[PDB]
Amino acid sequence: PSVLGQGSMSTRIDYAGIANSSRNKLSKFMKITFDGEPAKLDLPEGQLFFGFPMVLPKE
Amino acid sequence: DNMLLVDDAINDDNSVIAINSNTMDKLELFRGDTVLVKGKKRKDTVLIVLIDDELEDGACRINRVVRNNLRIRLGDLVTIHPCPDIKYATRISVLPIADTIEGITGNLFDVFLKPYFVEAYRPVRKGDHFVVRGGMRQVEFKVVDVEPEEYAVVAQDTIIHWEGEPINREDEENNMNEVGYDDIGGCRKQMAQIREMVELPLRHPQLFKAIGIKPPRGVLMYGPPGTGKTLMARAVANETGAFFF
Amino acid sequence: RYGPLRIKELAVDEELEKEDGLIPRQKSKLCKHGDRGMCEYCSPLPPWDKEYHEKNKIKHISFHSYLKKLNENANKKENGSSYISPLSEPDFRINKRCHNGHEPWPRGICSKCQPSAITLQQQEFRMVDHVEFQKSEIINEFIQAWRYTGMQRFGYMYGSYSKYDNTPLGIKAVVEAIYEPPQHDEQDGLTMDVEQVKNEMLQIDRQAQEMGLSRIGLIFTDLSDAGAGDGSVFCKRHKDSFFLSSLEVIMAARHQTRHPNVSKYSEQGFFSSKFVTCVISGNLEGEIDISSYQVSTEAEALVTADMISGSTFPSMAYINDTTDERYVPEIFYMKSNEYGITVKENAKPAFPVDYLLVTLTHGFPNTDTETNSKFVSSTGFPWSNRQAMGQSQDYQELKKYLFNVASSGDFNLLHEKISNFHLLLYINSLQILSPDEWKLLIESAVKNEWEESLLKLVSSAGWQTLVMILQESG
Amino acid sequence: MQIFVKTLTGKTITLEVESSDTIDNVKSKIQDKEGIPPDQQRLIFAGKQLEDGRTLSDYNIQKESTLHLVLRLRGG
Amino acid sequence: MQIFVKTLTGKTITLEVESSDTIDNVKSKIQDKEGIPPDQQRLIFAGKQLEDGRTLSDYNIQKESTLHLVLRLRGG
Amino acid sequence: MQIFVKTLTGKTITLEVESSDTIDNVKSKIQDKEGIPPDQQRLIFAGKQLEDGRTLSDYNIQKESTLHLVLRL
Ligand SMILES: Nc1ncnc2c1ncn2[C@@H]1O[C@H](COP(=O)(O)OP(=O)(O)O)[C@@H](O)[C@H]1O
Ligand SMILES: [Zn+2]
Ligand SMILES: [Zn+2]
Repeated sequence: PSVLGQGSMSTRIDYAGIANSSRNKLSKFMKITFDGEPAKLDLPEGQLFFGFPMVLPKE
Repeated sequence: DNMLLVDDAINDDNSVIAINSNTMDKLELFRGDTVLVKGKKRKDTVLIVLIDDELEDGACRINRVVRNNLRIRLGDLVTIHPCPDIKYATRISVLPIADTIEGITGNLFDVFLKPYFVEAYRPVRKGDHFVVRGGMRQVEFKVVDVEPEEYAVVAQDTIIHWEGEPINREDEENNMNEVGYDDIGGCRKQMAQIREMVELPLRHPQLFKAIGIKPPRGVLMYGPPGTGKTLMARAVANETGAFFF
Repeated sequence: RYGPLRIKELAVDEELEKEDGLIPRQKSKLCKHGDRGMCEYCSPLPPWDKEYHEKNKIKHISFHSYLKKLNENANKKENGSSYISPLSEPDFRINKRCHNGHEPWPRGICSKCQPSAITLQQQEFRMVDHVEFQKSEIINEFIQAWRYTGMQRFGYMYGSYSKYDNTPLGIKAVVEAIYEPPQHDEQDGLTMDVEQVKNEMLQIDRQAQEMGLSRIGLIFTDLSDAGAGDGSVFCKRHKDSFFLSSLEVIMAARHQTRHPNVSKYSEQGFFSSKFVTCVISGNLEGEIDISSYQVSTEAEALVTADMISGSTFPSMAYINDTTDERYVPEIFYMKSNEYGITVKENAKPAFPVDYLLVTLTHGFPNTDTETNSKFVSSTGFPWSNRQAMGQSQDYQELKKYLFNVASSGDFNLLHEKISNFHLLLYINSLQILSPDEWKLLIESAVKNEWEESLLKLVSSAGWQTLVMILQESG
Repeated sequence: MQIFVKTLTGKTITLEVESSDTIDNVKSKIQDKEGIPPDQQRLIFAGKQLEDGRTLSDYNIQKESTLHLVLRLRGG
Repeated sequence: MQIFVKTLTGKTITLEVESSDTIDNVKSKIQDKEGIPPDQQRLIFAGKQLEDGRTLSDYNIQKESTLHLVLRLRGG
Repeated sequence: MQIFVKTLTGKTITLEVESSDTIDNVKSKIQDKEGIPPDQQRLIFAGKQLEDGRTLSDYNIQKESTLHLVLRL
């Protein structure tokens, strides 16, 4: 389904935008992968987000 | 004034002290007054005052249990002070001495304590002892805990918790801490040095503030092993009444 | 205080403390001694023996056993000290007032009031051992919520604690009912204003206490549907993936810090809240298996001084930066390698949260034992805040639900309909019933020997008015 | 047969009457000794809406049984 | 006589009126201080659908009496 | 006029409407504000359905009152 990466609270907090910025993270004047570096993703008190990309088992 | 002479009391009550009429007049006491009595080793107790002209002026009579609790002997001097702010014991938890209770069947509370506290209003403080003589038996107990702390009057409505495991008697004797200076001899000089170096900073701190100096803190005792260093330290700590650690 | 602290705590703690838990052992074949006299292998096994736990497939040591271990390790009787409290909750916040000659932290610090380096390490003792759901309906309705709406959920779970014989000095939290606060659930996550939640939960918990319950955790569902013909769900939480992402860990730590467990063996009097968090994700297959977790004590005292924030990596938690009013020392997390040597790795940019968790064992009551459920209910009067779905509490549903039973009699049938948690809460909300009348109502609905109390209740004019208005109302 | 009847408040009275006797007889007796018409009286046992049209034998009652009486008062 | 009157929402008001006074008087007072025609006013108590034509002494309502208010349309 | 409503999300929303109109007017106002047509909207006041075939005057809605909104397909 679309919500496994692109759904409600995925557009409110542009997880894709944050991911791309973290990948190309510099002042300097689309796919998400877990090979790179993390970036701070702070949300106020009382908010949960389960939209992180799935990985499935190891098979 | 309040340095009343110790004497053996005729009555067997554990919270009754008989005083002379002259001393009662001097201290403005009256019959039935609950007073705080201090003896030796900083031991304190609460005793109900009863006028008694038989004793010589300046003398008071207390029973064996009270003297044992106060750690004092007959003929000594005890200081008696008013205790008007004593509240009724909301809840007293008390346990017996195992050896005393051996061979007793049934509820000990009803047998001994129920007649002992009802219509008695006996003041009780933690660490005290009271003995009940019932039928052909005599059993001692301990004031394990009192609410409010640390002491209070056991009224008719006061709740008493006698439930709990027996307390071994060996602990009180074989653990004979609170050893006073009388348990150390042959080393009066060093004992005096430690006393003058420890008591005054703790017992009378205002002295050094008046003189405006910082009293010495560290102390280091040394000598051949087996000369009672630990005993001297324990005795000084117990007499000073400080929080020994 | 010249000894152990004096305070009154839960009955479970008292009864557990009374026991010693020693596991007896018989004459081993390797002993060399007569019948009497035990040498080294015949001695009773202490309850904290790690070998027994790891040999019986138990990953943690039943906190009370840990307390026994700590007490035995020190505090000799009759001498050697004047009692030192064995348990102390770690605190990382910088002492705002040390003053060896320096000024407060904002513009001055010494080496005596500098938070030393924190060594993260997996905790070894779990406070609450077994979380137990009384009946399958309690969670079946919760999952039915997601089934109907498709969005996630979140709800506190009230209940009570008790012994747990299956583990040495273990505790189990039996959950009785689930209450759903007003929240804005969504496909990928859920949101809820904290102020409203706490304000509502204060009164709800007051009523629950009146009923004899207690708030003992939070449960939320993280479920996604698979492409199979039937209802199957992916297993996004396994060894490789994240068991609990950063944000849920943070929320659980806050909740624990705000539900302290009163204990007699600490200077402050509290230690390691007995709060359990349950998450529904689905097992390796398509099932809807549940799970339980509890954040360790260090994480409990770590989030209070901020110092942690969520990270785009689900399995790692970001670390904040130093600033006035918030001093963050270097954080070393300690792990073990395949060669049996502990390795300290500095992880400032981000570190996994696997070191801040302890796992509990979920389960259900044996289906061949006595039934002590408080409420034979939870399939009836719709739960509180299901506004998003069609369920809605109001007079009409009461008329449809609890009118014909009362209008005639058959008190045996009535009792079960009156022992529904949400029904009691709603009728109390109406405020129609008088205080004492409601008190006897709850005493009849949550206790046995209820015949006389139920008859008295139906006698009281309050119930007559209730039934009359209910019948009159459409 | 010996039995015990407790009103809603808790006041208790011991009655003697045969098990085969119809409960209407006991209700009339309660009316006579309390002036409470049977319509206001309502007797319950183990959550059963006992009515004047039945006998204790049908309900299977025995001696020293506790019967809870409730006043369906006629003052409203 | 002092009495409580509670509305559907939860508001309660303490009123004074003689028990011998007809309930119509209290309903009219409610109309005065609320502007609610008595037909919409249904006063209830102890499972008694009180009608405007009665008086409290008939219902035996005494001091410190709380009576609930509902509407006859379909409920509150 | 000023009334408060508990929406599906659970928060509180204040709406303004003259108290001499059919409830369908309030339903239209709320749906226009948020985008939830009045076909499935249902309003509950003090735990009682408010049928669309009546205004607020008959119910005599008190000011600063509370309504609750639910959906049903
Ligand atoms: N006045 C005293 N001087 C020295 N030793 C004494 C005295 N009175 C008793 N003793 C005994 O001498 C021993 C003193 O032990 P001590 O040397 O203090 O122990 P430690 O090895 O800890 O210093 C104890 O057995 C004690 O009972
Ligand atoms: Zn052996
Ligand atoms: Zn400092």
